[PDB]
Amino acid sequence: VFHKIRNEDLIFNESLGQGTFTKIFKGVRREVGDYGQLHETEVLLKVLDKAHRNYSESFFEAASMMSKLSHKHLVLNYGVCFCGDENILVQEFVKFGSLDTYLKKNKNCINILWKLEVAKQLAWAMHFLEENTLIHGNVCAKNILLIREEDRKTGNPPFIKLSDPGISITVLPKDILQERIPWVPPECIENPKNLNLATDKWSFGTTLWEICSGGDKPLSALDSQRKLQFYEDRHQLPAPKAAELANLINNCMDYEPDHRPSFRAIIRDLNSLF
Ligand SMILES: Cc1ccsc1CN(C)Cc1nc(N)nc(Nc2ccccc2)n1
Repeated sequence: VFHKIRNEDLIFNESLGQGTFTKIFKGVRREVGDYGQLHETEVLLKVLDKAHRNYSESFFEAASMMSKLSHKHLVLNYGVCFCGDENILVQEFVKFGSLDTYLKKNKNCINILWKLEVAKQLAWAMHFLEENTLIHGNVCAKNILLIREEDRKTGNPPFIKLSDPGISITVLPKDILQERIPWVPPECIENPKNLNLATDKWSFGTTLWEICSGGDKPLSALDSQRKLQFYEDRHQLPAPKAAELANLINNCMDYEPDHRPSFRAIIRDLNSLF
């Protein structure tokens, strides 16, 4: 169970945008830290309306279950504020933010070896989740959080974490799932009860496309109905700008869920692109 954080100890300072039935802020948590030291810690706050009770329960159960698994590539959630009519996730503030925005701000002036390192780190996160049989369900480049930029002098790569899962596609409205094509795989559009570990392999492919397309969104020109039809017609994504990951994307975006390769196999493939 998440640590409870008092509303009194949270300051809200900036409105940052919106997720799926969430409102996002930057703020400050006043906390007693290690050694009893008082810290004012920058935090990312995700606010759910308690009136959307089913969405809130799904969101916080998903965040809590994944935060039980401490991992270098999984975002740190500090706890939850049951803040009256709203429930608030208090998450670490990642310095460089979402990867899709980062790639746009840097005009896709990143090389293929940087892309490979990010892809490997995500695959290692996904392998850990697979070993724990924990479905994420919302893998995408906006949910790749850049902790550190590369440092050419030390040779250190960029370093990422995967964000929390959000509301489950098993409870979201069908129209939201359709807007999330081609991250949500064809079997889950057909029936959201088809959610499975295989879901994340498909979404990982779509996320590799994003990484290799400088933060562009695939199928952005298609409305919900044309995206539903895109799956009816069994189409695949176009090859990305950086074509080096084209094969891996196609192998992951397999319309047969049982044919999508394991994360361990994906890691081996990424390693061999060298
Ligand atoms: C921020 C946001 C907007 C819509 S969704 C969402 C949350 N998340 C997907 C992105 C995120 N998560 C975490 N934990 N930290 C950050 N840092 C950050 C934020 C803004 C600028 C620079 C850095 N960004």
